[PDB]
Amino acid sequence: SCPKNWKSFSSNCYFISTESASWQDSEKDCARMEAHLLVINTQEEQDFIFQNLQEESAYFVGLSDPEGQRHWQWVDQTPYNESSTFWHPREPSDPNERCVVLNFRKSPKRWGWNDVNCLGPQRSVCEMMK
Ligand SMILES: CC(=O)N[C@H]1[C@H](O[C@H]2[C@@H](O)[C@H](O)[C@@H](CO)O[C@@H]2O)O[C@H](CO)[C@@H](O)[C@@H]1O
Ligand SMILES: [Ca+2]
Ligand SMILES: [Ca+2]
Repeated sequence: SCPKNWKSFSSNCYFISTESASWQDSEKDCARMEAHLLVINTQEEQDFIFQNLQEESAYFVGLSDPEGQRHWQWVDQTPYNESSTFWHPREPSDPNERCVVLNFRKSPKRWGWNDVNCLGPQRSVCEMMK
């Protein structure tokens, strides 16, 4: 049973942020609640998260590229398989955008990933293992 104000899925719990913070301060805050930033593992997990996000907002996810070499890593250290990614067309787009967000686009309407800046505050998704 997930806590108050935490969406439930499979055997895990998810918190969709309303406040904004940098990628590191987002992972810092997920850790304070004994969780990590979201780590998309299956197609079903991703679609469940999209159903609870605001199309007008971007959401930080535990996927980053620290050195800027497009070496993507998950916070929970699990392997990255590009074929199971939800990158928008044109994305990733810039070596200096080192952190992945879930964002919605209007033409055409599509949920997907986008590498954006890490310091610029955004919303985030914490994933807690129950
Ligand atoms: C349209 C879009 O995704 N805007 C987001 C914006 O994006 C940058 C850049 O990261 C994208 O690769 C390109 C794609 O055209 O658009 C912009 O130049 O980043 C913002 C945060 O940095 C998001 O809030 C916007 O949603
Ligand atoms: Ca997960
Ligand atoms: Ca981008």
